[PDB]
Amino acid sequence: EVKQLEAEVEELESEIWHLENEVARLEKENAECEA
Amino acid sequence: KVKQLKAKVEELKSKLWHLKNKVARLKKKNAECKA
Repeated sequence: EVKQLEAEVEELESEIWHLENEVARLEKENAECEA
Repeated sequence: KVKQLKAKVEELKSKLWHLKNKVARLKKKNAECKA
């Protein structure tokens, strides 16, 4: 049970990290185009 | 314990969902800015 939940937490954190990277990049692109 | 992990999973799920909506919002803003 803990082995399963512990794994889901790792899966969720990795998806988050990639989205956070994508957000930062998109905010940059938006900054330029807006300027 | 198993309860704490459960709490982290729910917090991560909520954060992930927020990020997906943010990324989708930034993609549309950028597409429109690029007119």
